[PDB]
Amino acid sequence: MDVNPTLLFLKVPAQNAISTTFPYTGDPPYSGTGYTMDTVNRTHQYSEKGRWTTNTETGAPQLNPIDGPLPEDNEPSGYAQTDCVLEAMAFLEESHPGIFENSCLETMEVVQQTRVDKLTQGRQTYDWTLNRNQPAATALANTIEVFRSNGLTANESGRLIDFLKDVMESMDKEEMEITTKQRLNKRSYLIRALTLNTIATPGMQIRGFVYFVETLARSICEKLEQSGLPVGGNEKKAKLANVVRKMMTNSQDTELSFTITGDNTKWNENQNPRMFLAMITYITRNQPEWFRNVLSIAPIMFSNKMARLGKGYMFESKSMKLRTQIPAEMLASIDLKYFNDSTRKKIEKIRPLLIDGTASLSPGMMMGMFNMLSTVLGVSILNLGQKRYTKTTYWWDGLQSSDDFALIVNAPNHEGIQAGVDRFYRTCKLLGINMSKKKSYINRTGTFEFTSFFYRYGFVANFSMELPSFGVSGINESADMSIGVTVIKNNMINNDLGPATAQMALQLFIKDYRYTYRCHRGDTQIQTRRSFEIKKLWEQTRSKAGLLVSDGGPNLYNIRNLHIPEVCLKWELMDEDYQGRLCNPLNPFVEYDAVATTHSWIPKLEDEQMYQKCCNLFEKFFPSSSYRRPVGISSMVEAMVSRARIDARIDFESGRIKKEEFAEIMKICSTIEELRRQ
Amino acid sequence: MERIKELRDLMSQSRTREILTKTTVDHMAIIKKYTSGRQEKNPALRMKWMMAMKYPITADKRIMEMIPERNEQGQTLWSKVMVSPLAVTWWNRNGPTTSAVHYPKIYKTYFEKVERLKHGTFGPVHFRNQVKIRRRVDINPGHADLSAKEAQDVIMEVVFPNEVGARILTSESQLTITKEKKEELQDCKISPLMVAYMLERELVRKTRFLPVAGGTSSVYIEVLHLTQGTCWEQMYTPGGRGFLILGKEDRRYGPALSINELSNLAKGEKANVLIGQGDVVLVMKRKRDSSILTDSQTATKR
Amino acid sequence: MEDFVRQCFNPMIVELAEKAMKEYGEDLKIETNKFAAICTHLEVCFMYSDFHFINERGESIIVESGDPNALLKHRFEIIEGRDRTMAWTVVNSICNTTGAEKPKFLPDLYDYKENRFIEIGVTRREVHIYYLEKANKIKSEKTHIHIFSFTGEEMATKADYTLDEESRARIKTRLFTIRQEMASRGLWDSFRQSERGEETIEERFEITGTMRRLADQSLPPNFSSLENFRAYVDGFEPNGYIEGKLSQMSKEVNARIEPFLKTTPRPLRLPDGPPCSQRSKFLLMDALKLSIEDPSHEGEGIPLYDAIKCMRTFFGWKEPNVVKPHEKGINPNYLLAWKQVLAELQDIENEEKIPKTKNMKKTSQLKWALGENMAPEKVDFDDCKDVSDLKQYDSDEPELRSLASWIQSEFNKACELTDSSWIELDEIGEDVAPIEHIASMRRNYFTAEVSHCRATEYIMKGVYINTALLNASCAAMDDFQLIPMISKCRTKEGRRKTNLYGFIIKGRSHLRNDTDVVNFVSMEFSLTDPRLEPHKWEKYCVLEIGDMLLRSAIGQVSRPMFLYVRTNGTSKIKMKWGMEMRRCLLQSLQQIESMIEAESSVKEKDMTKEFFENKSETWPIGESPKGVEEGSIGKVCRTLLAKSVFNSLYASPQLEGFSAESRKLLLIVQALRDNLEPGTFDLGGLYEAIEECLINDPWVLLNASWFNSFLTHALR
Amino acid sequence: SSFQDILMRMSKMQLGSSSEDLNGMITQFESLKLYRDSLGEAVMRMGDLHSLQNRNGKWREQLSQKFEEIRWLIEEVRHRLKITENSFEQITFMQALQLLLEVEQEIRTFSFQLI
Repeated sequence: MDVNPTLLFLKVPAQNAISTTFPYTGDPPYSGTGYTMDTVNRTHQYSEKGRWTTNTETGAPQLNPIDGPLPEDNEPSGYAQTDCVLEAMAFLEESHPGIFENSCLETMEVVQQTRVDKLTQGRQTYDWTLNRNQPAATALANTIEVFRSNGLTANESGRLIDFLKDVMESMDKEEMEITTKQRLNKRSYLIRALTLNTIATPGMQIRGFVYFVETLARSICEKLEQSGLPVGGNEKKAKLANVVRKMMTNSQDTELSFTITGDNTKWNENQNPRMFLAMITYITRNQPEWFRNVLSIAPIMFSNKMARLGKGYMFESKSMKLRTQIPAEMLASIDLKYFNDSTRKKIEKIRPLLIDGTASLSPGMMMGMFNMLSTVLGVSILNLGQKRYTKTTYWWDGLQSSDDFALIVNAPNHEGIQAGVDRFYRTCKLLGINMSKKKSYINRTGTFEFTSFFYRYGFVANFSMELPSFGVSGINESADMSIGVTVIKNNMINNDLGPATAQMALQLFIKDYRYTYRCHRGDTQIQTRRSFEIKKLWEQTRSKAGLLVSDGGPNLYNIRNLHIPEVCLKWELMDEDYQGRLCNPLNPFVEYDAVATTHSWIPKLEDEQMYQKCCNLFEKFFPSSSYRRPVGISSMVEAMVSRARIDARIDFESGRIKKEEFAEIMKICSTIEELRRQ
Repeated sequence: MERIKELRDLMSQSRTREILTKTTVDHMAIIKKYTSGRQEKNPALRMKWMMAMKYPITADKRIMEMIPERNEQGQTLWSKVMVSPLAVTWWNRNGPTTSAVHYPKIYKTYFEKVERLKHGTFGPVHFRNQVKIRRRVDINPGHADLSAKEAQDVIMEVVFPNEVGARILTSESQLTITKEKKEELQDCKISPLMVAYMLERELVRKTRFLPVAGGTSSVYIEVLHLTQGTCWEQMYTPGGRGFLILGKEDRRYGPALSINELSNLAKGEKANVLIGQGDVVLVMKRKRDSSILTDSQTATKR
Repeated sequence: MEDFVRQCFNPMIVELAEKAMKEYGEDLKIETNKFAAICTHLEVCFMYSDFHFINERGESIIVESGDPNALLKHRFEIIEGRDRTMAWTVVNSICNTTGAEKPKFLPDLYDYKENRFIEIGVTRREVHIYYLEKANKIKSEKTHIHIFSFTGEEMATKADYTLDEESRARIKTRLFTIRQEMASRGLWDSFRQSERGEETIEERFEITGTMRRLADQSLPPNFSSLENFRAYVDGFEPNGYIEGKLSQMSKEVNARIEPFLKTTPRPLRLPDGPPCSQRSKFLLMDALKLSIEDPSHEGEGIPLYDAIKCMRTFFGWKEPNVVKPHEKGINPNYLLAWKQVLAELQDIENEEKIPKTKNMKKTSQLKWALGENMAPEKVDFDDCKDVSDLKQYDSDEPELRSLASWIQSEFNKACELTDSSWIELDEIGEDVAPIEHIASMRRNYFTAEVSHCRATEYIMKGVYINTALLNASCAAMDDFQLIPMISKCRTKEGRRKTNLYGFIIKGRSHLRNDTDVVNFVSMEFSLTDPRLEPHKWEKYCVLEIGDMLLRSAIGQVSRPMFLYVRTNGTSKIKMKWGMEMRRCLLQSLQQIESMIEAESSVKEKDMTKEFFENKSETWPIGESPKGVEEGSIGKVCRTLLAKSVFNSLYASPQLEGFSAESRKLLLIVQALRDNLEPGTFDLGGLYEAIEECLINDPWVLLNASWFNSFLTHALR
Repeated sequence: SSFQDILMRMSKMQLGSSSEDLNGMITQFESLKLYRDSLGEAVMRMGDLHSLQNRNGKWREQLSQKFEEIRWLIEEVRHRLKITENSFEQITFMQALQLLLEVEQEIRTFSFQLI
């Protein structure tokens, strides 16, 4: 025959075999400026009927579709009505009284008591000091350095709010200089501070404000049942069943219940930052003005945001056989003869918005950033489905995330179901929410999908998580075993990893571990460089079951004991002398549980590591700093000098140090104090 | 000698001196987070490449004296220190043997897990569509008689007695747990930091939201990969001093002290000691008897 | 902070602070710092006047603990912990009794040692600044000032401390410990809060120039400034705006449900054009092997020596000929490169010091094949702007190709059982739990039906070849290295074999990035005549190199042996993708186990002996002219493994998109089969999204044909 | 194995559609399979070449005319593979063509062996 794996769905329901419709297990081995231009053009086209203004601070053209013409077709529209958004927010507050006030009270603490180092946690971030993407910590250090070079010294208190005050103060001065000695005027600095690099990253000036906004949004979402974003694992599978139970508990069953397996692909491009500003303004009513101000800055800078085009285009010449790179910065004056038909149309339609090498993108939002706030906006529409709001025989409820949504509509008859679906769709349009009527479908309640969670008559399958790596981690062979078994155990608990699949992942990990560390079992014929030592250890050992895998021992790991460190697991089966050798504190070589053994060995801005040198020097004077956060009102120099003086004094009297060395230490301490007064 | 020389070197520079002289000890957790990145160039491939070559591991200079240069078979074990993993296997095979008696006490929680699993009982496995409920379940069961802060103080007075703060040093009465932990770990050589981390695991309670369809006794939560899955439930039963701060350092009362010599100075004598991870303070022994009681009654007299 | 203060202070002080704040008219939820500061002030005042009494005669005592003896004055008067009016009345009464001077400002305590009022102060900043501020504010009166700090500092008026050193030390220690606790909790941000003399200000985050102006341009139209917008939002009620806007909204804006019936779906439209051609990194079903039964000696070894042995085992090399030219490259260069490979392998039999890795001489044919012939130079646009034929790199649409039948042949052979094992998995601990026994049963049944699989051979082939390529690229960055294509297996008699498929010649691999391309030439043995499906070999130059001699019952029959040669390229990401092909076994086992578990949730029992061990049960996994064909459980396992391996082996964005969209179409079809009355909103749009990724990829086109067969048979 | 799979595939072709000479082609394919089995039996009998002398006296004509229908069958299979557009038929016919090309050479070497 001809094998057709798709025919398996003729016997097995789609949901039970849906796992076979996911091609990859991990990031595929494949991956531009043209896409960025397409995104900008689409974003401005969906909202082209709004007002046009030129920024007085940047000179960038800006498009404002808020309160624009109402749509008259089923195309994406950014014309979100301010009054409609505010009414939805008011009704959300009404259905959950005290939600916004309580969220603001909870968030003020985070705003007041957050440290600047909170801003080092994240993926690559755009670095305005270098016009390049950098790690969060490096970008933060660079920003702090450049701010210090200028008269901006307020983040030297360990508060994110003080660093954000520095950010606000930076935009006031008329000159910003970067030493590596570049000079930036006010307009160029503003343009680089509002730049979103490239699936997009903001600079190290919008990240703190975004963080506070997202904290407030998480606080709000934690109190909403329809919010499916913040939770994840087997408690989202609870939400999927809970909504169906809510919508299916009918008395004298006559109503019809239909479920929309919704899709909202590319719905961020119709999310205007101005509506998010209105959202935050309504959420923070009757709150301190400082809190309103700090929460009302990220949308302010997103309304003025600007997309960096990226690398650019590359050209080819078949005659002279040469290549050139054309940076997007100079792609505003190039003659359009070189470009392709599609590309020259893009470059022509985006030229008006190009300024200082970046496109001006006021309308819309990019993936990420305001995920929680968009979830709040969606739950606002889901909140309007209550009969008290839909004053009709039909009502709806559902789940909301930043990527997908689910809707359940209940009505006495099919016409009522159509009326409910139409009303939900039209209310979504009034708030700039564009349902994708290309990837959405409706069926009677009993089966639906939500963020790769497939529900079928009470059974939910979680296929939203990529099967993780089950190879070595690249650390000592003692830590790799612990990490490998812990990853499997954690996937069994959180990502619905099957027992048999977990056992075979254990087998593959043990194979990879043995081939990386050449620790094949002592009774095998495999001949590595390490085979002789391992075989000698195998022969000399009476109990060939307490030997670790690192020592050519057996693998005793199974499902029941994935939570137990290997050394403890094999402790009772160990030879006493092998214990004494392996677990010898005086050996030459040295979120997981591992016992320190001989296998815990170690293998092979003018000063980037300046910050990671004073801390390491402090840890030598105060070893407890590696376990607990240091506390003290004195300086680093005073602490270390006093420690050295006391230690040298006690050490000289103990005889471990001669008098001359003690005098030398005291002299160096005096010199260090002298340097302390410069 | 080396540490102070490195400190002098750092403060010779214009930038590092600024950090050292301006950053207080409080704001180090912040500074420690200013690091670089982009180092994981597929570290598994790096480890394979490193294990492919000889002498991948780093050992102390004593390696040359404890372990012979060449194997019984003629295989080189170390070189100028850069060491082969065959040296690790050699040490595990015929290296020095010591008494591993502290390990059951330091790693008591891991051995508790081992004992619980060893004597546990398995019932049948039931296939249903059970519902798991999100609950605050404690992953690590801390000591019942110790609060979160009291547990940290015990870990601090037993592992780093020389860096205890004014809260520990100025509070009369010592917990019995600290007294027994000090004698249990009197001669322990494992490591101060590993000991501190295991003590934290043993003494401090940790809690998380897990969706669980059964017990939450901290013994049913460790075995959760084993007891519950997508569509099945596995029946399982687990086996079983006082001082007073007077002000900043005073040079009239001699040099500074560490927190071990305060044990014998005098009753009511003034001395200055380096407490915690920083500032030196002038302290005495509390001459009078001060205790905490129902001070509300005393204050109501006004 | 609010939680902290209710834990560091006794109930009476917290109650007094709350009463004082209520009297002043502030909420502790918004001014937690002021609450903490006032609580700290009260406690210090109480500690000041504690255990101190005036002796019956002209003397003072410090008797502590309960003192029922009486006859002793308290030595102090509490004025801070009282109402404004009551405090003023008490102050006036005591001043009149002692005839002192009434202070202009409210005092804190009164001392009987001297007829003076003591104002206590706790500062979260430098002590001398606070003392100077108090002196400037409090002047021209006989008033005493005592200042405490959180750092242990202290000063009073004229260095006249009016308490025993022990009590002052107690206050200092209390403040010091409070400071440490706040710093540990991260609440010591109140250090600045009390920096303005009065600790009542709240945080101030202002919006000013260049941000007040940006703010006024980032708000809905018809509003001039952000303050007017805030005023509008603050006064706002749900007057019913959504209903009015919906009334004004055009009826063309609708989500109409179009029924999805048995006859609405149509077959997906696949492209027209020239048939697709093979694009994998190695031959799959046309691959030939030269094998040696290496006598144990496990542990890899030297792949070059194994290749040399496998080559020596073969006799039959003839004069190379081109039987199917590449038509896009110089064909004589390909047989020149093959001859060079042969000669170089013959040279290793000299040079007494046998090499572990071989490097090929950089000749003209080998430089041309490996793209060494200079690539276009990195000139600057400022100079080459007048080259006329200067266009974009791609500037070309993707060509449309029709599905050919060889990609179904490949998948048919991938799902078959071979004679070797191709995988040996490590052991795990013995099972004690019933669920562990079920897991072992499923895992063993799966592994037994998948070890001797052709798709499992492809996994090992890809892993080995990509590992060798990555090692050569990293270690031999600047030379042409010969890399044998080798895999290992076990026969039914449990005997190790080393197999040689061909040779890869790597180019110059200076890979800074993970997407940098390293060129290589692959040379793979085969018994397949390229002239039967010449369209499948569009990118290959095929040579006839020898005459393999195959044993048969009638006799030993000779067949021609070919060499499929093609230039190819790869990067670090692609090599790593190849090295991780063992995850396909995990994916297929996970899929089978998900099937078992879904059927187990229903029926509330373990459906593991019903999938396996039940020979009667068969699944539809194929198609013939008779119709749908049924297969056994193990054959389903092998088919799923082959599907996963081909997904990894032909990975492309087209495959990802097609899977994403055909999943939705499949779910709609299932809903139709479940009698759940499915409906759509734009089915044509979904079909367009599905068919926009059907261009030229053999795997994606075969998957589309599979879906078309499923659509034909499911709605029937 | 190849004969078994190819004949199984051709049987599906025979019943899914009408028997457009496929029935005769299949009959021929089993005839050739049994013929090759007889050749293998004689090759095993090679232990006694004396009887193989008379068997070869028969094999002269038998081989000649069997080779005749084998070549003409290969031509027919090529013709069918050239005109068919159905993937199942294309795969079946390519497998059959390869098998016939192999078997032709097998019988050719046997013919040279017995001369």
